[PDB]
Amino acid sequence: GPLGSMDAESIRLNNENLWAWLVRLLSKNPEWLSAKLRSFLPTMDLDCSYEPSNPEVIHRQLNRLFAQGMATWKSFINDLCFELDVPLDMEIPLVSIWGPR
Repeated sequence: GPLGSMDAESIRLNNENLWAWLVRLLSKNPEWLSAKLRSFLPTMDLDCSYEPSNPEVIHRQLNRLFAQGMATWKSFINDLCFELDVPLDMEIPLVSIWGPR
């Protein structure tokens, strides 16, 4: 819907549950991730995979996005929800994932 502000993130704030969900679902889509990461990270060192789809390995990839932009994260999650078909709730709850704790 039309949002006057983008502060829905602070409202829908959740992270542990969302991260676990994100980690597992994205682990089922390393293919999507790498592809999208190339758009975000211009120097996408996605070839670096010491470990497979491990939680921290996933974290590593998402870390990179936080380095691009906090706004870039908000943008990424928009596509994440869109391209992965699954309706999580809204992208912005997930965008707020790096907020409190």
